[PDB]
Amino acid sequence: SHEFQLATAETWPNPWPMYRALRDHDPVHHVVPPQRPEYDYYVLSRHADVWSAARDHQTFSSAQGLTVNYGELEMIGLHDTPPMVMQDPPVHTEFRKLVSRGFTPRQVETVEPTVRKFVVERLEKLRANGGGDIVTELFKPLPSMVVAHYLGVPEEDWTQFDGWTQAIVAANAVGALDAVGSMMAYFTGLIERRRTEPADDAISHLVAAGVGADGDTAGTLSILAFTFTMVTGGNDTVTGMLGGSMPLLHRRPDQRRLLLDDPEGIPDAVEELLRLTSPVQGLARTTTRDVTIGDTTIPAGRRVLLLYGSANRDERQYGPDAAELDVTRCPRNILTFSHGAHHCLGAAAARMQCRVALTELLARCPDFEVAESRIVWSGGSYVRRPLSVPFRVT
Ligand code: HEM
Ligand SMILES: Cc1cccc(-n2cnc3cc(N)ccc32)c1
Ligand SMILES: Cc1cccc(-n2cnc3cc(N)ccc32)c1
Repeated sequence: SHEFQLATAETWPNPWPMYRALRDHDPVHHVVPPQRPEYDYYVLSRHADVWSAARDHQTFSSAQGLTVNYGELEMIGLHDTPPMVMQDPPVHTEFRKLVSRGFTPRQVETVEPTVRKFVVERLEKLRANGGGDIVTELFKPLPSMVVAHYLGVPEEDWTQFDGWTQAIVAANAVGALDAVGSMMAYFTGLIERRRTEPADDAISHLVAAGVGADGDTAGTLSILAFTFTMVTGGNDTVTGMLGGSMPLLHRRPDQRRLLLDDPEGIPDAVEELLRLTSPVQGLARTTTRDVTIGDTTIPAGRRVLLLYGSANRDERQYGPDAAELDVTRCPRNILTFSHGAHHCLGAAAARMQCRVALTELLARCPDFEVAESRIVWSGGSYVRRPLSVPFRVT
């Protein structure tokens, strides 16, 4: 089908033609749900439009939620203490500044050897077995460790934390109350510990900066909400980037050759992979005012879906071969991590995981096969990530 529809597991394999029909025939597309016309919204599919809308937080607000579903915020119950991804400046600004102190090059550097060790352990197990599900065996568990590092969770608690994490990620995709409470109990304790035993992580930095201090319960709640932002945004996305890259590389032995002969091209290749997999394929904003883009006016008070996945595939920005893998492209201004105030804090961490995974895959498992038609995609309309990638190595 080329007709716009929110994605499902069944339609994640090939959304590209429908994006292309939008970009070409209706770049400011009005969706009026036949069974709910009251809940009409707009969809932006071109790079220029998505890039500007993402930046323009004044016109395009995150404060009412990030889906196309009106009433999202009250329905999930996030009004009183909304996460940072659903705050606009100026409210968003100070917290972002404080938590950013936990997202510097040092933090990505300190976890990289741990990432590499794990990737190696799992890839070697897979090789010995002649393959297995690279998602289950590696692409799922890996990002949970990195989120744990950024939250300053002691390594000894990573297994318990990964349990809560997998429950939450599953419940959140398309429901995890024990996990939510375990996590909220664990972090209440960790926060208290960081008051006297601070490290260089985001939670420590927030505590050291006084968030939650002196009976400031709102401050403490905001740290808890942040842990949820980290778990719900830092796992499934990475798994989509890693798993989604597998078919792309498999079908292009010429592109793998480029990197096998020149492993220094791997960082640029990671950017091209982030462009094409765009794990966050779309997120919404709410207009705060009428805005006209070309011949269409979007009324104030409507949701607008920013199709990052389409923007990243826009021939107007990347040329008529936008749909193809070119590891030497060095694509600029990709939308994979958004743009503006909310630009992904975990961008460097995600890039590092991709670089390490790709590097080791090519060194350890270069003769590998993936059956694309056997990949199973997660449900949910915003993030594209596989639940299973059947993987064989010779
Ligand atoms: C390839 C994987 C990832 C992708 C595609 C991704 C994408 C994004 C996007 C699109 C946003 C902004 C959402 C919006 O437009 O409203 C965002 C925000 C955020 N991401 Fe990621 N992300 C990834 C990995 C991670 C990781 C690993 C972490 C943690 C280590 C992380 C932490 C965050 C945080 C804390 C925010 C909120 C920033 C703010 O609202 O100011 N992300 N991410
Ligand atoms: C205190 C608290 C409790 C429960 C959930 C959250 N929470 C914060 N950001 C969230 C994002 C998603 N997608 C889901 C739940 C979230 C926060
Ligand atoms: C808390 C919340 C609520 C709703 C959507 C998202 N969301 C969508 N793409 C995301 C990517 C990251 N890294 C983090 C959150 C994301 C997050």
